[PDB]
Amino acid sequence: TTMDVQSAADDTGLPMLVVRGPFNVVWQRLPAALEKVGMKVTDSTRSQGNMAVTYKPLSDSDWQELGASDPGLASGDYKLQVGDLDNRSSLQFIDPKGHTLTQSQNDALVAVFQAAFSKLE
Repeated sequence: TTMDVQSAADDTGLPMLVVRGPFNVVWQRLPAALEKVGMKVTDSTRSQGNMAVTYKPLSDSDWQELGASDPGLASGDYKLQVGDLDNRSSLQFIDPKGHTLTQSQNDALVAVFQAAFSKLE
């Protein structure tokens, strides 16, 4: 019932996260959680499950205060796709070229989002 995060892959084998919580619950939590990890939501459109984010890594000190290590993402603009899995939601980052993250980048986002959703709660 806590907002657990797990690393997974999509139906095509590409990296994604799976969050415990229904789609609108997670949608409503996302901006606040994103803020904790250095991701600014510049726009979102729920009917598309899409968010536009601009990311600037935290400082080491700030990663420490969050409780997770730098996930090895480049600074810049990303699309975040959010999907409905009933009691869970999926999250998939896409860069502007339409490329997913590497699986290891995604894996490293587990701790980051676990920390962020914990920081909220």
